[PDB]
Formats: sequence, C-alpha cells, structure tokens
Amino acid sequence: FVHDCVNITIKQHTVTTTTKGKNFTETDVKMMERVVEQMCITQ
Amino acid sequence: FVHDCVNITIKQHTVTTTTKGKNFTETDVKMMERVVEQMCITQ
Amino acid sequence: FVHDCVNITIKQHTVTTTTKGKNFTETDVKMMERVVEQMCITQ
Amino acid sequence: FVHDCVNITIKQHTVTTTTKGKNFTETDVKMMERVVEQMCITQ
Amino acid sequence: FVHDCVNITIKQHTVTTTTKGKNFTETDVKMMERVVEQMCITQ
Amino acid sequence: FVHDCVNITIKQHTVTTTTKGKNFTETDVKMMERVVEQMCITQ
Repeated sequence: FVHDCVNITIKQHTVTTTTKGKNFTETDVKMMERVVEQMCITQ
Repeated sequence: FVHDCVNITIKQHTVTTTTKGKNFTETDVKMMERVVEQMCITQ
Repeated sequence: FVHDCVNITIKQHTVTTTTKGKNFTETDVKMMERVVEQMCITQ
Repeated sequence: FVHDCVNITIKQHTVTTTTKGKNFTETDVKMMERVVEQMCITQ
Repeated sequence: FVHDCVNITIKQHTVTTTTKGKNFTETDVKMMERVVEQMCITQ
Repeated sequence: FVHDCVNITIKQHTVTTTTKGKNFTETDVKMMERVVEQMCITQ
C-alpha cells in the first residue's frame, strides 16, 4: 500500500521599479476560494 | 499497490519597470475557485 | 501502509523601488478562503 | 477693452460597488502634464 | 480695460462599497505636473 | 483697469464602506508638483 509524495519549487526573482505616478507590480500570486488540498491519501 | 508522486518547478524571473502614469505588471499568477487538488490516492 | 510526505520551497528575492507618487509592490502572495489542507492521511 | 469670463460645472454622481476580488472604480478624473491655463487676458 | 472672472462648481456625490478582498474607489481626482494657473490678467 | 475675481465650489458628499480585507476609498483629491497659482493680476 506504499505511497510517496515529493514536490520541490525554488522561486528566484528580483524586481525593481521607479514609478512616476502609479504602479502595482504584484509578483507571483494565487488565490483559491474553497480550496481543499491533500496529499498521499489511502482511504 | 505502490504509487509515486513527484513534481518540481523552478521559476526564475526578473522584472523591471519605470512608469510615467500607470502600470500593473502582475507576474505568474493563478486562481481556482472551487479547487480540490489531491495526489497519490489509493481509495 | 507506509506513506511519505516531503516538500521544499526556497524563495530568494530582492525588490527595490523609488516612487514619486504611488506604488504598491506586493511580492509573492496568496489567499485561500475556506482552505482545508492536509498531508499523509491514511483514514 | 471689456472682457468677461464665466464657467459653471455641476457634477452630480453616485457610485456603488460590491467587489469579490478586485475593483478600481475611478470616477471623473484628469491629468495635464505641463498645463498652463489662463483666463481673460488682455496683454 | 475692465475684465471679469467667475466660475462655480458644485459637486454632489455619494459613494458606497462593501469589498471582499480588494477595492480602490477613487472619486473625482486630478493631477497637473508643472501647472501654472492664472485668472484675469491685464499685463 | 478694473478686474474682478470670484469662484465658489460647494462639495457635498457621503461615503460609507464595510470592508472584508482591503479597501482604499480616497475621495476628491488632487496634486500639483510645481504649482504656481495666481488671481487678478495687473502687472
């Protein structure tokens, strides 16, 4: 009944901004309303 | 009944902006309303 | 009934900004309304 | 050399919003970079 | 050399908002970088 | 060399907000960098 579960995620980044009136600059983003996340289930 | 589950995701990036009145610049983004994510299930 | 659960995430970043009236600059962000997260379940 | 200068501007409005994740709703707006406005000149 | 200068501006408004995550709602707004405004000049 | 200078501006408003995470709601606003405003000049 053996399972296994692995996940790697390296996220390198470098932002820069010089605004003159308006700027938002939202980097990597998510949103999940009724999220139900799981992993390695053996019901 | 053996399973296995692997997933890697490296995400290198470098943004830059010099606005003069309006700018948004949203990098890698997602959204999932009623998300139900799983992995390595053996019901 | 053996399981296993691993996940690594290194997140290097370096932001900089010199505004002249408005700027937001929100780096990596998420939001999950009715989140129910789990890991390595063997019900 | 008589002049005259009149200008009226009534601006009635009524906004409303019920957001669920993003909304801007900028009402009557302007912007003028090197503006040089005058009135009733008799050089 | 007579001049005259008049200007009226009544601005009635009524905003309302019920946000659920993000909202800006900027009402009547302006911006003028190197503005030089005058009135009733007789150089 | 007679001049005259008049300007009236009544500004009635009524805002209201019930936020659930973020909200800005900036009412009538301006900004003028190198502003040089005058009135009724007879150089």
